Formats: sequence, structure tokens, C-alpha cells
Amino acid sequence: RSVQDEQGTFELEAIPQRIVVLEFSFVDALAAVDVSPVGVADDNDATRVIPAVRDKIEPWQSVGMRSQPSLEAIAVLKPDLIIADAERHRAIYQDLQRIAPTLLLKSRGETYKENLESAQKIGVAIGKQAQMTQRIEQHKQTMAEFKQHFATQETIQFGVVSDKGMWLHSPVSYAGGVLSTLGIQSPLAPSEQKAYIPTSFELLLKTNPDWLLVGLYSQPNIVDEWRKNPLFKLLTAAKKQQLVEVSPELWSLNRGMLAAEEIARNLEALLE
Amino acid sequence: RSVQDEQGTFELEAIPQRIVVLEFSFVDALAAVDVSPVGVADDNDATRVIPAVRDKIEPWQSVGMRSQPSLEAIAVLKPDLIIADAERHRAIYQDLQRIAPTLLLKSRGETYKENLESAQKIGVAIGKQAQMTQRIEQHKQTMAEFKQHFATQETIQFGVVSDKGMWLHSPVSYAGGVLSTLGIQSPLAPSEQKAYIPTSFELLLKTNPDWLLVGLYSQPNIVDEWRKNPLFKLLTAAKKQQLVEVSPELWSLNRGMLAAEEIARNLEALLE
Amino acid sequence: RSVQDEQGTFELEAIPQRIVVLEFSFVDALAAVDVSPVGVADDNDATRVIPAVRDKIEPWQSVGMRSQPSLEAIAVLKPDLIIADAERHRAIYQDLQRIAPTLLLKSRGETYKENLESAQKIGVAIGKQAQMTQRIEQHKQTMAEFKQHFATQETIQFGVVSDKGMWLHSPVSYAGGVLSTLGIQSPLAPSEQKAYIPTSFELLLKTNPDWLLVGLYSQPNIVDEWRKNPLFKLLTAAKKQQLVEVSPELWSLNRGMLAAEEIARNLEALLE
Repeated sequence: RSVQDEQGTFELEAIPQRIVVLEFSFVDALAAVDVSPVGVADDNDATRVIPAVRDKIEPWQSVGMRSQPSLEAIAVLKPDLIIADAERHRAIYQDLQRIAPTLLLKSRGETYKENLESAQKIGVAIGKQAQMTQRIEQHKQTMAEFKQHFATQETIQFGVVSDKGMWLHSPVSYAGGVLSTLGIQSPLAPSEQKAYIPTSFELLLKTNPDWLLVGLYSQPNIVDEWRKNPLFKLLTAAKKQQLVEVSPELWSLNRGMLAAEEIARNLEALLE
Repeated sequence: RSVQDEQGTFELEAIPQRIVVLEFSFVDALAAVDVSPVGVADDNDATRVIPAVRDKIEPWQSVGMRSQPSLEAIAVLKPDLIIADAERHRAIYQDLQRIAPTLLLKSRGETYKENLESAQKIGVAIGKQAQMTQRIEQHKQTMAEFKQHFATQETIQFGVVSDKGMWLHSPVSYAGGVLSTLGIQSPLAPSEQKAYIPTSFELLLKTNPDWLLVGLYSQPNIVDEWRKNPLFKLLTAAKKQQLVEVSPELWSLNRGMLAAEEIARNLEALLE
Repeated sequence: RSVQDEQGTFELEAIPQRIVVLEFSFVDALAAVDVSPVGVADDNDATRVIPAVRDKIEPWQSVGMRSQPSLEAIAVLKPDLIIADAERHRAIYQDLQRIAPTLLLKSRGETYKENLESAQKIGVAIGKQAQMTQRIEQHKQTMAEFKQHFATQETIQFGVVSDKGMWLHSPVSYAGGVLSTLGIQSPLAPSEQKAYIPTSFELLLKTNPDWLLVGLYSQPNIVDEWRKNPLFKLLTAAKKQQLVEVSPELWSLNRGMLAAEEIARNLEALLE
């Protein structure tokens, strides 16, 4: 079985029984086909993976942080397959390959379309191409059905907030790609190239989204300071009480089929 | 019969039989209810009013430029109602009132919605409130039916071109409001506050609309110069031969129900 | 068995035992010959198909919306015949052919006579050509029996009403085709060429049908607004309490022999 990953070509003959994944989107793809990875780089907090993914798989052993995986922890788990992030693990790819065959796919900075493509490649590598293809079709039909149920032209915008500031997730980010697939309108430029936009108070006023969904990375954060500005109450999301705090793990960290379906259910619960 | 205009309140007792109008959108409103003005500030070229408006009404007598209409020729026509532009003809408002009761309405700089509100006020001033209210309802349904007939996500952008540059009409321009009413996607930011955008060749490449509709104000123009750049062939409208010369009268000089329905038909002919 | 649909030849050898249809008129044709489809695109509401059709067949499994049916649900039913709408399901035609042999017939936009011809083609395809031929001959005699039972010159007009307006169905529409077959006179001009006429209250006053049958699509609707006008009481249908609410599913969504005969029984009941 052979796929094209970001280093060229990845091939594997045996069905991998012990998989260690180094990014959350890889856990999502495995969980969608009832495969439990033996190791996950969960930043030493398994709750950073959404419950919709964890409810479908057995617990795993942490291999540390996504930015700095512990190759010592990975080796002790004795994997037959490693799924590494292209961006995050280029430096350790050769090191990981000596532990086990390493599949090098994109997750950090992936679009919604690229995520589904990486899920299909993961299904081939683990020996579940037919089951992964089927599950991807079910996902596309499910999203298309949520899009039919959504009948709003309101602009909906997600962004992460912290004491450092606010970063909006544009149509090109994963969360934006999920909203575009669901027919949800965006208040940002159609030609926006950056997935994460450093957001000033002026841009938030200029954008003025009908729904502002915020994932909190700290308490207090930049919104608490912006609320002290008298102009903040003029925002549509403030008047209509449509500035909602959502799960930062879901909207910002957990790209995948199970998260995209959770985002749609979360959005349905918010549109009523 | 009393209406609110940009000057305050305007009233007329008798139905006006000899109407002189000083903007193209006023001709549109009158022609939409089969009313022929005796005088039109047509800049000494009646073809600057679209055929869809002139087909509906009798020939008129020119009263000169829109920016400086001939009070002499207006007075010769012996009008009982003068419909003037609030922005263009503020200085001559009192001179016009000495000739005939003068209705001061917005035309230059109006949005799509503001244009329909002025048409309703024109219908009340001329004693055809019932017929104008019905024509506006019929117009709103014709546009909604084009919106349901159209089924494309392609970006369509109109701009005026001359030897001095190109000015794109944004969603907040009149042409943008017509395209937005018809559900046609814009390649520019939804938060763009400017109606007309001075456009360089670099901004056209960044925008890169699927369809680029150009209204020529001069021949040759700046697009003829941009075509010599080898990068021009890389534009989508260049590759798919979707850079169409459209009527500059319809898209930049004429506003109203009849103009908006011509744009819809012109759009239906370009798309299919 | 070979039939012509919209590409000439569709052919099956064995009698289809598991039939999935993607449009309401296809259910009517099957039910008319006592054939229960195992799958129907019922827009997730089986009551959108009239009881005269449903009471004759077994319960079915829904495959989703007519506009975007779920190929996953169609495949799960394991059909040996799929009857698809020519206009709606052209883009998914080959996808359906991979599940089962796909009969591609016209339903949306069909006339009364075209529906009967499509019903004959369904009977041949499912192995009931002789029974369908006699059922269609029974349908025409039943309609003729209703026509020779009626002796009225009263104009009867059906239209769909909603909050967005009213649309009268002319003799060139299906509903008007059933009425013409029954020898019922139309209040419109016999020259009328359009099937669905967008209708204002002023157009309704001028038309003034003896009977106005309305298929309610929304509540409240435009007829609720028109009732506030005192001129509404001048309508003949208002003076005689002959403004009757009829099934929107029957008169607007369902076409076929069983639907046309229900309209005939509905008319005879109203006229007594």
C-alpha cells in the first residue's frame, strides 16, 4: 500500500497494529474508523483532543508536546507506524524513521479539503482504504445535510483570543473552510490569503460580524480590555448577544471529520 | 400629495402633466410607470439613457447638462413639476422653484435601496403611488427570480476604464447593490466602505475576478496598456474570455428598476 | 425490456424488485400499478406525498431531499432500479448508475400529458407494461367521467400563496392541465402562455375568479395582508365563500394519475 506524502512516497506492506500520531488531526482520522492510536502527542493534556474523538477510541500514552515530541516515549511504545506533521517534525523525520515507518503529512496549516485528503491517505496506510473512503462519503453527505438545514445569511466569524491579542480564522483556515462548506457567510475579504489574521480593534469594528465565536487561550484576554472601550457595545455581536465563547480545542486544535461534524452540531445549537 | 425629500417636505395638489427631470434615475422611475417627461438633462445625448428606458416613453426635449442644466430651456418647456438632484442642483434649487414646484431627491451617489425609495416618492409626487408601489413589488420579484435562476459562485466585477485608470464598483456602489440583490458574488471585501476603488494592475491581479465587466469611457484606455504586460494573460477573465465590454450607460450612468432589470438580463445572457 | 427516457434507450432484463425513486410523480406511477418502492426522496417528510398515493403502497425508506438525494442511503437500500428526475439529478446520473441501473425521466416541469407518457415508460421498465397501459386508459376514462359529470361555467383558479406573494397556475401548468381536461373554465385569457403567473392583489381583482383555490406555503401569507384591504370583499370568491384552501401537496407538488383523479374528486366535492 502506497500513498504520496510531503516527502514523496510512503509505502507499507503490513497492517500497522501500534500507531503513534503526533498531531490531533491524525487522531481524528483514526477515530473515524475505530482505530485507537497507542501514542499521541497531546501536549500532556488528553482533553485537548475533543470528546467526540476520544469517545470512539481507547486511551493512549502521551509522547509529549506536538512541537517537541519525546522520541524516547515514542520508542518505548514500540510503534509500527508513526504519523508526523510535515511542518512540526521535519527535523526528526529521519530520527522517527529509525523507530518505525513514518508517514509525514500536513496538519498544522491545513485546509478543510487538505484534511480530508490526508484522512484518505491515512486510511490507505493503515489498511482501511475502503472503510475510510466510505466514512469520508458519509461525512460529505452529513455536511451537505447540515448546509441544507442552515438558512441564514448572517456572517459568522471564529477567532482565538488571549492576553496577547485576537487572531481571526479566515475562510482559508480550517474553521473557515468548515463554515464555507456549511454555506455560512464570512465577513472577511474573499481574497484573504492568511489563515490567521492579527485583529486590531479597528478591524473588528470594520468587520463587525453578526456572530463572533471566540476560543479563549487565557483569562483575562484582549476582549476583556476591548470591552472597556465605549465603542465595543456598538458591535452587532455585542448588541444581539451573539459573541459566544466556544471550545478552543474544537475550533482551533482538532481539525478532522469528527470535529467538522461537531462544529456543525455546535453551530446548529447556536443558530437557535 | 406630500412626500419627504432631501429638502424636507414637498407637496403638490394637482397631478403634474409636464415633468422635467434632471437625472437619469428620475427618467427610469417615470418610464417604469409609463410617464414621459417633457424635459431631460441628458448631456445633449439621449443615448446616455439606456434603450430600456427610452423604449417606454415619448421623446423629450434636452435641457442640457446634468451638472449645469439650462434654466432657460427648462422654463421654455412650461413644467409643473421639476425633479432635481439634491447633490447636483442644490445651488439652483430656488431658481428652479421659481419655474415650477421642484422635488429635490437623491440620485448621484445613491445605493440600490435608496434608488427604490426615491422611485416610490416620485410615484407619490406624480399621483401614481398605487402604480409605483405595484411596479416596485413587481421589480423586487423579478430580481428575486433572477437570483433563483442564477446558480453560480463565480466572482463578477464591474469597473469603469479610461486612459487615466480603472475604477472598480464595490458592493456599496449601485452596480454592486444590484449584483448583491441578484446573489452574485463579489471578489472585494464585504466591509469595503468605498463605492469606487482606484485600481492598479497589481490590484486587478490580486482581485482576479472570474468575470470582469468593463465600461469604456475612453478608447484607448488603461486596459489596452495592461494587455501588453505578459502577466495579463494569467487573469481568469483573460483565460476564459470573460473580460466583457458592457454598456457604460447601463452600468455607470443609469440607475433604477429598468436599469437593474437590464443588468439582470445582461447577466443572464453572459452567464449562459 | 427497453424504453426511451431522455437519452433514448434504458434497458433491464429482469423485473426490478427493489425500486428507489427520486421524485413524487414516480411514486404516483408505481402506486397506480400497486408497486411499492423501497426508497423515496421525500424531503424527509412523507406527508409531502399525497395520501392517495401513500395509502396504496407499503412504507418506504427515505433517501433525503429531491434536490440533493443521499447516494449513501440509496446504496444501503440495495436497489435494482433507480428512477431519477432528468433536470434535478443530471450531475449525479453516473453516480446513481454505479449503484443500480438508472431510469432518467422528466418530472419537474412536466405537463399533464408528459406525465402520462412518463408513467407508461415506467410501466415498461418495471415489467408492467400491459397493466400500466390499461391503468392509463382507466385514468383517461375516469377524467372523462368527471368532465361529463361537471356542468359549470364558473371559473376555477388555483394558486400557491406565501409571505413572498401569490403565483397563479395557468392552463399551461399541470394543475391547469387537469382542469382543462375536466372541462373547467379558467379566469385568465385563453391566450395566456406562462405557466406560473406572479400575481398582485390588483391582478387578482381584475382576474376575479368565481373559485380561488389556494395552496398555502407559509403562515402568515400575502392573502392575509390582502384581506385587510376593503376591496378584497369585492372578489367573487370572497362574496360566495368560494376562496377555499386546498392541499398544496396535491395541487403543487404531486403529479400523476392518482393526483389528477384526487383533484377531480376534490373539485366535485367543492361543487356540491
